Amino acid sequence: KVRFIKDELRLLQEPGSYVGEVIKIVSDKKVLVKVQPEGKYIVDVAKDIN
Amino acid sequence: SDIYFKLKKLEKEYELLTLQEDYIKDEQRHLKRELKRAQEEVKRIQSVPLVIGQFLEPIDQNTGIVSSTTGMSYVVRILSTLDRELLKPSMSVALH
Amino acid sequence: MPNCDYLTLNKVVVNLNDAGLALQLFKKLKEENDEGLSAQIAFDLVSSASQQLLEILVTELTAQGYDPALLNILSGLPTCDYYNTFLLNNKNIDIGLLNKSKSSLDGKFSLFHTAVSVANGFMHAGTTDNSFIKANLPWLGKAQNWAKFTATASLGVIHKGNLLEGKKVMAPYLPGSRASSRFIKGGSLYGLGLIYAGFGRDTTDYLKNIIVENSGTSGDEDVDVLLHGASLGIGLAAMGSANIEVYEALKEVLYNDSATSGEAAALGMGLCMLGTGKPEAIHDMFTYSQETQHGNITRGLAVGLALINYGRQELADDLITKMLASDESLLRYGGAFTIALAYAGTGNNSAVKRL
Amino acid sequence: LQSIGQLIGEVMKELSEEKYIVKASSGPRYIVGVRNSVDRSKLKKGVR
Amino acid sequence: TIQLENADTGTLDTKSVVGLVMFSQFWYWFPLAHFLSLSFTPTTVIGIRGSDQAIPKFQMNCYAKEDAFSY
Amino acid sequence: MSLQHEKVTIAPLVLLSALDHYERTQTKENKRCVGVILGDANSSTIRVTNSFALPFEEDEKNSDVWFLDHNYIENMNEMCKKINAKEKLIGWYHSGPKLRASDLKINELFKKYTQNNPLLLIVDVKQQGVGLPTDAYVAIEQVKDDGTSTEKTFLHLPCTIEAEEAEEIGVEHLLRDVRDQAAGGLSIRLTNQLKSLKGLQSKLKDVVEYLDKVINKELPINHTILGKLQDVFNLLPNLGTPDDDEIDVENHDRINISNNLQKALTVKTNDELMVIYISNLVRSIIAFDDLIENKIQNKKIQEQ
Amino acid sequence: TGRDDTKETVYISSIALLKMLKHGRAGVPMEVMGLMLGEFVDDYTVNVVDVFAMPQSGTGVSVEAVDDVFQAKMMDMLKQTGRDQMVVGWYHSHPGFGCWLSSVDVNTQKSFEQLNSRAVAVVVDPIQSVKGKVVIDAFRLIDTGALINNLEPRQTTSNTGLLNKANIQALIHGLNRHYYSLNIDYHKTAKETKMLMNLHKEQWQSGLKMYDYEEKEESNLAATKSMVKIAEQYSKRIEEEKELTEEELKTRYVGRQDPKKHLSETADETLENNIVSVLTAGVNSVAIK
Repeated sequence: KVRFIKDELRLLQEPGSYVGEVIKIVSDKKVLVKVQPEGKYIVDVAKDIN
Repeated sequence: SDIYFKLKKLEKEYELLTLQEDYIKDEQRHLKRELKRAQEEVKRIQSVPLVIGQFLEPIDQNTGIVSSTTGMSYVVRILSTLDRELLKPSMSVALH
Repeated sequence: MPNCDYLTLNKVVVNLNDAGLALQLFKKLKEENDEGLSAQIAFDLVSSASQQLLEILVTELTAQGYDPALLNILSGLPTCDYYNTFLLNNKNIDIGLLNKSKSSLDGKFSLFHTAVSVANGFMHAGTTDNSFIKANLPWLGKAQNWAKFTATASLGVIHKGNLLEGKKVMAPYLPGSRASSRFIKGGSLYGLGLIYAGFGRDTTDYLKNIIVENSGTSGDEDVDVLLHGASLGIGLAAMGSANIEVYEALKEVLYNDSATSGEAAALGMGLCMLGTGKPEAIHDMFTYSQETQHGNITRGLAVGLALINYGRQELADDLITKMLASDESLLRYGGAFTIALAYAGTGNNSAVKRL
Repeated sequence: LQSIGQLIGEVMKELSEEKYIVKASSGPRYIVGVRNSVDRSKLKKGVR
Repeated sequence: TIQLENADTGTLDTKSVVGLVMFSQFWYWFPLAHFLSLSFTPTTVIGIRGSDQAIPKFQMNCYAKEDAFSY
Repeated sequence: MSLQHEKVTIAPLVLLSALDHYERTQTKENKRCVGVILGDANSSTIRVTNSFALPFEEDEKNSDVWFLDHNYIENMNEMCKKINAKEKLIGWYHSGPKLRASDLKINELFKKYTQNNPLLLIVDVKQQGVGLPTDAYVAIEQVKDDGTSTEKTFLHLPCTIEAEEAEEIGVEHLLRDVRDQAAGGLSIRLTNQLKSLKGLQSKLKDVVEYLDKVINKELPINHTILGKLQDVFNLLPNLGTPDDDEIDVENHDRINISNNLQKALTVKTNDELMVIYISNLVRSIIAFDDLIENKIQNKKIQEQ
Repeated sequence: TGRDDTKETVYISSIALLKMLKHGRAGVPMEVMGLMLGEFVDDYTVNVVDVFAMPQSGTGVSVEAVDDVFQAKMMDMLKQTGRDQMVVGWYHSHPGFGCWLSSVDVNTQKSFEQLNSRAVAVVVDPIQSVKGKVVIDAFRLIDTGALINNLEPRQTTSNTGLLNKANIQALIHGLNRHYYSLNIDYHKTAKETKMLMNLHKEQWQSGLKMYDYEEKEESNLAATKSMVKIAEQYSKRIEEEKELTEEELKTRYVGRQDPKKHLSETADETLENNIVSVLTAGVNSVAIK
């Protein structure tokens, strides 16, 4: 029970997460992603997804 | 008797198990106080200030998608021991 | 009784830790002298006991009159030399240790350098080994900070024992024969105390000069690193020999407020005078722990308190209550280990519950 | 300078007696607390 | 190998125990981390040829087991 | 000046600063660090935001002798107006340990610099009372109880201590105890009942003693103390009245509900038992199945 | 070399934390500055005993926005009370972004480094602070020599060698560029601990007061009634329980935010209060008369 509440309070304390959608794949193993309320940001993929 | 004199040293060993048994009660008390402390922090976050969004749809059942009046759109984590049955209809929600 | 096994007689001498029973042992074998039975016990006594006991006994055997054959063995002199000889024949060098250090890690980062330097000393313990040293020569050479201390120090652990080569390994790296930096000069004294850890009355006489020369001065940075390794060196090499010269000499260094070298002084005092249960040691250590606001010096004093209280059991309950009641982080830290050392090597219910 | 500016809004909806829900003239909707300096009688739904 | 209590006579050695306490502490000073050198105790049967205090090489029987590595 | 002053809240920055100052002027053995107390006042709630040491001496031979620096106050006030706009001189602190009558005389001079009535805020540097160490006072004037001699004397203002939410977070987590400003479980609330009663016990004793020393030693009469303590007797409950009988109906109601709550928790722990008893039959079957299933595996290897 | 290029673990007192924080937050949004007074000892310890704020500026913190006439005037007081101690670094609050440093603050940093060889910068962001301790870090200049000749991580050695992040994103950016961060510690003497905590005089009054009885008829009445609605649902959960998977149990009969866990919780929490209330009531009546 202590670890569980501690885990949950931590999720809040992270800044936020957003939402986009992969528009294309580039050859440098990066992805162009359109972030839905803002603009598009092209960025190296995560270290646990490909 | 041989067993009986070997015993004497065994009985001391069982006594340290006795002391483990007294030690559990002292750990228990510490954890229980603290579970309530851990919970107090999360109440701080539940309460003011808050910023009002409108809840869209669940994308999981522990993580959702919302919109804000901030002018943006987020993915947010849903905190436990709150209703997950009243996020089905889109209704106003508050985000920290 | 006239016919008994002496293996078990030796059991009693070691456990109680008394030089009077040890002598009473060698009297029976002075009237029944065969050089084989007498030497055999002699070797077994050194191996098993502390150094502290053997020193007290030797004095007793020169007053009594004895064969010089026995006198060498219970100085603990030849016992060192056999172990080296074994380790010479049978040493084996790992390829996995050299490869990973070479290729991946760098001695340019302090924290990495130190870890590789810690390992090397343990791995190639016995006689000198130069296989690590000449291959990773630029890697050892490219250190900075107290990572350079670590490197020099490791020379001593690998070349452990050896009384006919153990002053020669440190000979160009010694103060007054080097001036490369303060780290090489002080870490060679730290190393010399590990070669001559256990036995080393002679290593004591040398390091004593280094202490009493630099007393009063640690207002130079050089002196502070040099003396740091010099005070650790003598505590290890004189560990359990009971010198009131060492204990007195290191109080100046401690009262001067030496930055890194007050921590060293505290440990070097308590090792020498360890298990004596000295009233003066316990008192002096405690007062200056409370007194110094430097955090290194308090920690060294707090641990060095523990060492005096080795084997006290019941008479260390006064100390333990004082250390734990204090609200200082360092006092409590060493306060636990007063409890470790008092009842060390046998169980105890009171000690296990308290901790 | 040390007193520092503020932002005007109005009660969207009274939720409690020490806590109010508002809409600000910056755009956004907040759920705010109320200081014990100011009156809660003079706070009513729709007031600046 | 480290030896906590030697079985030569079967009695505690003081030095052993000290070495381990100094090794385990290194938390605010990582340079101070060579202190296993009182703790390591050699493991080998080493003879004496009479009273010459020279090591004879000879053969002794061992009952079990044949190892494929010590290297 | 001020006629609005009921309570003085004190932040724990102020209490610690005063404490530090005593020990950084080297003034000890019942000598006095006196400093100015800074923050808003001319309000029912006085809040002290900050404090700083003033140069100060005392000679306990004659207390009509002391040293207070006239340059220093002006210079400090100018600086302090810059950092926060809250800060202005609203009194002076005394470092205790008690309220000396020597404290009037100082307060008399102190009125001139201040824009209000100065406060005499005692902060004790050695801890006291089941209640706070910190007790606040304001200079007022009144007629005695002998109907003769109008004496400027000191009116106790009660204290509870407060800090903004800015300061408070750092207080809560730096603390590394149980706290008398927060509480945990039932176990801590049994503690609280013993502590609260112990305070009554000690405090009653002071009242009786005071009554003794009036009729023995013959300290002058106070109808403020005697008058307040007259009220206590009429407020006093007694036994055998219909009121106590109404307490007992409520005690049955509350223990009965505590009985039903207890019964409920018997069914809850009776559940946990079951889950384990189910868990035990499933684990024991599959544990054994594995061993059997392994024998067949081994058997394939042996055969050729 | 001539240096050991090592950063101290920073001991911040009780007395200093609250002053830093109070001034940052009242003053925010607006960057503000002030010096830190302390004691230096060792090379691994630096004490932040006390602090004093220096006046506001809307041009942020610069070396051309500080008031040295004010610094002088304060040090003159500091001498007349006999509390004089040496400057041990400086503190500032950024107005709304995590602990990091901008260019302008590196210029301010650089001159404290010159004045006192070892000095720290403690940066308080009081509106991403919520535990009074988070989003507060100390920083210290890294030399340009340190990067190119790898004499940067001599501060990872002869200390704990751990760095605890409050902002992962923000610290890591300046960790190679223009600073090295090392973790912060807190301290107090026992005199301080007792003062900081306090013992309340109302702690003894609220112990010995049994609350109004109108609120108690309501308390018991409401609580016992509410546990009937969820008592019924506790049966429906366990109609089957021999089914596999914990989430599964909760999906069939709608055991989401479990009726076992909620109903128990209600039983423990009203129970705690009623035992304490009968206790307080019985204490007062027997005690007083």
